[PDB]
Amino acid sequence: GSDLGKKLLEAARAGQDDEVRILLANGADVNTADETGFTPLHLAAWEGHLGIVEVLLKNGADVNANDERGHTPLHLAAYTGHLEIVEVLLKNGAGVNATDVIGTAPLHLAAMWGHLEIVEVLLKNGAAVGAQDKFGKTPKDLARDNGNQWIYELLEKAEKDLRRKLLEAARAGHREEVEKLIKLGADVNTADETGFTPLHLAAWEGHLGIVEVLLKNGADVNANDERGHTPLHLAAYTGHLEIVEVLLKNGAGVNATDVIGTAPLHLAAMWGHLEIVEVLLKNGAAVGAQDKFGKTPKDLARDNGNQWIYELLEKAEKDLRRKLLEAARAGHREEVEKLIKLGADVNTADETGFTPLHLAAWEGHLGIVEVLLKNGADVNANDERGHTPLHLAAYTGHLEIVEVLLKNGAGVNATDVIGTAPLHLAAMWGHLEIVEVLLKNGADVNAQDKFGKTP
Repeated sequence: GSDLGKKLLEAARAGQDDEVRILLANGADVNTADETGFTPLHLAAWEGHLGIVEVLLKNGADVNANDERGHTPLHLAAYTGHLEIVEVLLKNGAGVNATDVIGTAPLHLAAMWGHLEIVEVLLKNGAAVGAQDKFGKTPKDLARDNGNQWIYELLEKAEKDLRRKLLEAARAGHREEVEKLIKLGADVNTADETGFTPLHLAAWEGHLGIVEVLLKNGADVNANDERGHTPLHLAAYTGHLEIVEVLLKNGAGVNATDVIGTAPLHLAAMWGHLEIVEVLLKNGAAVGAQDKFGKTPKDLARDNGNQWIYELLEKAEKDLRRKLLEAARAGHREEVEKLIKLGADVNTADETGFTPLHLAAWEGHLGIVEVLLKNGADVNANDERGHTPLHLAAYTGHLEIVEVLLKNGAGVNATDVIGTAPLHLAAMWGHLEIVEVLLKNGADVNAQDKFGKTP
């Protein structure tokens, strides 16, 4: 009606206190808006009229009114530097961490215009120092660009304060304080003198909730201290099973080794945490890893009188050797490589004495053979029957599988239990393409077995 708002808006700019009182007394809406979004409170704070701001707030002026660009009155007071106005807006519930379209907060503007006292007030009321506009600049960064050095140290100190409160909030178990400190801008990946991060502390003290918040906020799941331990190391040492499962679920390295060479599976086996040994094993933990002292988790379980873990690891090893043997016959090269990494013993032997290299040579899986040699398979191995992989490759008739064996040092005149040699076997089956190969390495033609026969 009669655009009393506009007349209330223009009065707010000029500073006509009495006009504001009367206009409001005649029903003039307190929260009228410009075409750009400016309200009487915006303009009152923008121009710098403390009194009008106060009266507007009495009559119900929207303290957190956003315009077309998201600027709130606290921004405009922070921008122009009206300390007194700023305190009133905060006193009436202003949004200290309100962000505009650029992500700009009041603290950004205070830092960019050298308004030291405003910065203090914004901090006192819970300003987020970690705030970062769309251009990636924090208020601390803006304090540098504009040469306001005294604001810089203040923000830098506030940063460190948050960091300290976070390390002690994590250790103590204050899941609520952590949430706040993070919301204020606390760096989740900060570390102390030894290198412990909040995640190290939360995991060590057994605070699952805190661990969940940290990882939920970008905490480095594989951070490490000076000693090389990671959060998963500490969790296995102490025995917090659920924390172990949460760390593994969020990408924790299951085979990380500390400075001594110790892995999480070592610690769990050393301190009798069976249910954690199972989960580590279930999550790709390697059984063959040895610390610099030369010990494997199976040994540590034996030394510390944890037979149930010793039996579990002796089993996991036995199962690992067997899965390797079957993978060798089936020709599943992908599975074999996967099994070597977990710690599969390539020199394992079955009842007769066959090794993965025998099975690959017999079944004719050239691909499997090559992989086995790359990880230290006894090329000259010998089972109970007296045969070597060269015997089986000549028996069956896989030419290239023989050449690969001969390259890696295969005894050409190896004698079995009755004295047969690969040249004998390559003759009966008539693998003519193979016999020429055996002779290139000087295959004894005078070879006499227990029968006295000769190829």
